[PDB]
Amino acid sequence: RPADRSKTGGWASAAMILCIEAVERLTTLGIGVNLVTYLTGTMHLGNATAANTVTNFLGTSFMLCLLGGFIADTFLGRYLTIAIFAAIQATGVSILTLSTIIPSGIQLTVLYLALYLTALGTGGVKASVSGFGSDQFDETEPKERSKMTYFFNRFFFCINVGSLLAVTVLVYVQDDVGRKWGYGICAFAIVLALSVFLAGTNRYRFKKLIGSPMTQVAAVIVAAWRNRKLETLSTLTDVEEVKQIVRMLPIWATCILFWTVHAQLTTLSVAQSETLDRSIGSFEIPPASMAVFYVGGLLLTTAVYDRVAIRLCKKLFNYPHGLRPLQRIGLGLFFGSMAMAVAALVELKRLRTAHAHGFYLLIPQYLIVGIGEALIYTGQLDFFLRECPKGMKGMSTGLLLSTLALGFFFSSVLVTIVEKFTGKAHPWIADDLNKGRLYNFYWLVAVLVALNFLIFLVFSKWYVYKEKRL
Amino acid sequence: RPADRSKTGGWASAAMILCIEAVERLTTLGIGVNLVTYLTGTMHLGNATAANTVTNFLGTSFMLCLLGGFIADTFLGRYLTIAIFAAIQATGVSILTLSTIIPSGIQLTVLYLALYLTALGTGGVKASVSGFGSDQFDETEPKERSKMTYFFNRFFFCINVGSLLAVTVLVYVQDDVGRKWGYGICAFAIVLALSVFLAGTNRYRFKKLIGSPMTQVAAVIVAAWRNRKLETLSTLTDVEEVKQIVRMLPIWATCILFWTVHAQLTTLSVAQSETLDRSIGSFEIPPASMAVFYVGGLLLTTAVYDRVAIRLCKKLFNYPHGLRPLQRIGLGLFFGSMAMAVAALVELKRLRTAHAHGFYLLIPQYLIVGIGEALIYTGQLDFFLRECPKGMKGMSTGLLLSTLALGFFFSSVLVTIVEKFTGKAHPWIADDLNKGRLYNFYWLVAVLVALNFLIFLVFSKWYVYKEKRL
Repeated sequence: RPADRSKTGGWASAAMILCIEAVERLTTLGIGVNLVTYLTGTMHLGNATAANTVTNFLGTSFMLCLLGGFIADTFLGRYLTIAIFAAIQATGVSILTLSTIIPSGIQLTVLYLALYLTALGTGGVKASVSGFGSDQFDETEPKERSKMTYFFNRFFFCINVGSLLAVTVLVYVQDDVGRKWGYGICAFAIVLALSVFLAGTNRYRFKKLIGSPMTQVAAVIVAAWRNRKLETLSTLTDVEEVKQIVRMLPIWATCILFWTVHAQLTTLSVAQSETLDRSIGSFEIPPASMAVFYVGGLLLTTAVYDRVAIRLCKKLFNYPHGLRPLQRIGLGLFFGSMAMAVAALVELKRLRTAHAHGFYLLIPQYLIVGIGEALIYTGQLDFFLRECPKGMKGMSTGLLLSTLALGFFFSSVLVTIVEKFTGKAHPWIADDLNKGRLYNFYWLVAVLVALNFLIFLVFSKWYVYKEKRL
Repeated sequence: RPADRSKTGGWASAAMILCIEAVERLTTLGIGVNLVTYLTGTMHLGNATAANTVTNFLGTSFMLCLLGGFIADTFLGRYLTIAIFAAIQATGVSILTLSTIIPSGIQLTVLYLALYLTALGTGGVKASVSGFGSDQFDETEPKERSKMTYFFNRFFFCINVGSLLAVTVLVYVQDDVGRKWGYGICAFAIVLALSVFLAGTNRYRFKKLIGSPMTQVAAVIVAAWRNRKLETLSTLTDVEEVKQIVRMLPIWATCILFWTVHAQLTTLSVAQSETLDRSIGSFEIPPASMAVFYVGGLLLTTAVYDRVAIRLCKKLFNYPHGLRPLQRIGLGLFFGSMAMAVAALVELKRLRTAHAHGFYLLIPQYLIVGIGEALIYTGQLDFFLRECPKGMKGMSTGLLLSTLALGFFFSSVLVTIVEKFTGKAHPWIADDLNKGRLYNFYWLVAVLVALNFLIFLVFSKWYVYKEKRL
């Protein structure tokens, strides 16, 4: 409990903590990627009822992540938010596993809890583990930087294996073996990982910290309304700083429609998987398992771009990376409607065949999302790091999490928006995907994403003119 | 973090904390009381070899309890021990459940691990949860003592029902319904109880706690080997205070042999239970459910004594209670050998019936213990509260935990001797109780505990003259 010591505060901070972030990552795909598959046939819900029920949970997980970090900085440490919210998810996810053995009226009540209770733990844990595990940073770094910067890339490209496995074997363990084991190992994993984290409380050193903007932004919002009747250095610096965060808004709000096209891939693009040519020789591929094409698309787009950057930067002269501030976001938003347009065409080519009376077909759409996604996220991330004052740098990861969350809610609004305006004679998102006319749902989304990208393209122009004067 | 506040640190400290104590106990009985039952049939082991292992596990739960209490007091918080060691048994008691469902050589290493791992988590949590949950103490107790001493008496006779039920219904679910639910639910209880304990990390004030005697006892033991060549107030009082604790030893050691009769009751009498008249009409009674008669024995005796205390104290003039300082311990030891002899004479009355070719026969041996236990325990307890200074007061419970730990450990040693000193043509404890001549094993305990009683009486005659001479 006193102060720093080279022979105490160590690599356990690295090793024994991030295991929770790694388990939380195994969990969010392994569950979040599937779930609709479980709600469709195991719990028995309509195709337009499970996807809406899934987006809400995934979105909520990010909506929480915003508060998770804010709790961890502004109140009762970062070591507690890991301790409490790892435990909360173990309680949550262990109930989810008991929701696959005990026995809808008072079982959906039981499932909905464990689902949105896993998202509470998941949310608060993810927002603090990574930030706490990195507590391996000295003054000028006496040879720490070497092991630290390396360990994290020896962990980051390590959980990239465990992300592919989550979509591959964990799905297969749910779809073929049983949801008892599938969610069971996600639950045992977390108790085992939380127990070891708590045991290392010794080899870790906890540091004292405050969390803005939010606190500083709220104080300015108070000054606005309390001085409504009237219509020193803080006004000459701290208020002009807050106005700069309002400049991201159009770029921020336009990015929300990319996270809707990523949400269909998790839900609606799995109802198309299950209903088309499954078998490959003797054994088979699970429906959810098509996300390997999306996961691969990310991992390939990062690897290929990491080499194909200096080549782009040398041909067309730029400062650090291959023009990844604002052009990166746009490329991902162009690919965003492209996947939705490709999916619409892919639906017409085989549902029109079903009226006359499979695995290959969905691979492209899943990859077009994976390619555009690896750009937009690193475009979004490397935006307010380079385009926000250093007082609020890294304190605008919420500007990433608030893009996501709202993208899931924008999908769930859209799904319900076509549930009433097309129902019930011949709806798009039909209970029997073949009976209805689903492709028209992509004609609404692809179209929204295309026209959204057009306004984004006009926002960037009005930004390199209105924010290049500050 | 900062300082106490009446508007926060209250009943939440009493409720959310102590829920792990109820869970900790519930578990220890349901798991511990059975286990032999599992090992015998489920895991396929000899009756002399299963008992031996389980006494060491139990004995450990209490041996770890000695260490745990000290760990918490001498290093990094009590809260932290409750948090860490609740998570150790959460993991430890779930691998026991995965030991029931996944599948001897490898399956035993996994079991022993998971058992001895639970004993680790159980010892540390048991020793602290009570000590922390009771942090509702101010200077003159402004109406705290009223609600606090009411909550601790309300919570006491709540876990007495649970201890009843742990033997009654949790055993049914282990035997009849399959362990999986029995050992599984024991785990769900803790994961939940650990998250909820961490939910109230708000309404908790962590006091500036100090740990002893041990820290002082060790310094005196350290001073002996370095003052070998020599053959201000620390010698004039701390060493004088340390030598007074060695006076407990004769009696302290004598009690160990009661806890051996309580252990045989847990082990061998559960193998006798399963080989005798089960059928009680339509439904059947579980073998390990005989322990209800010992629980009743503890319960009924505590209820009966508290009412008939002033009556015995009036007829024979005494100060606070009806003569329970040392004389109480003699009563429990007399009852101690009374149960083994009754259990010996019971075997002759029906294992002789087996060779010539049942449920009520095992009811007295459990009652005689339970009665004798309620006297020897409070006797042992109210021993060093009055016969030790207020500096080491309550730091004499370690003498109680080392009576149990060594008492259950003594069974394994006892059996080990009698297994390797009688076999293998006609041994005492055998896989087939009808075959083996076990009746005399009970006479051996009955004799070693009868001797012990005579050894105790001699020691008590001196303890009222060699310690009263002060």
